[PDB]
Amino acid sequence: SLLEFGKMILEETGKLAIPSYSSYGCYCGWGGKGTPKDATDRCCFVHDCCYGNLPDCNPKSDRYKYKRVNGAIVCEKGTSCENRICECDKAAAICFRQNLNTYSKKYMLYPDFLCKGELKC
Ligand SMILES: CC(=O)Nc1ccc(O)cc1
Repeated sequence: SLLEFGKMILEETGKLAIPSYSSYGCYCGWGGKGTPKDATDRCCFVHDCCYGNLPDCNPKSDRYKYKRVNGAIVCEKGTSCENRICECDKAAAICFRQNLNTYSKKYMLYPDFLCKGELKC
C-alpha cells in the first residue's frame, strides 16, 4: 500500500515521500508520459511499469508486510499480489537510495507540458 511505500522510502533515503517524490519529474507522483528527466525519475518510471505488470492487483491500497534484516528489505509472505507489489516497492526504494546523489530540486513540481516523449515499459 501507498502508506508503507512512503515509510519504506523515508527509511531508505531520509526524505518524506510527500513532497520529495510525489511531484518529481514526469513519473514520480502522478505520471503518465514523456521521457524520464533523470535517474530518480527513471526509478519512478520503472516503478510504474512494475505495477503495470499487475493489472488485477491494487498497489495503492493492498497492504503487505516486510522486515529489515540489517538494512536489507525482506518481503514477507502474503497473497500473490502483496508479494509482487512489495517487490516493486522495494526495488523503487533501492533505486531511490542509489540515485540520491543526483536528486535535483529543479525537478520538483515539474510542469506537465515539459513531459514530452514516448517510452515503452
Ligand atoms: C509517495 C509515494 O508513495 N509515491 C508513489 C507511490 C507509487 C507510485 O507508483 C508512485 C509514487
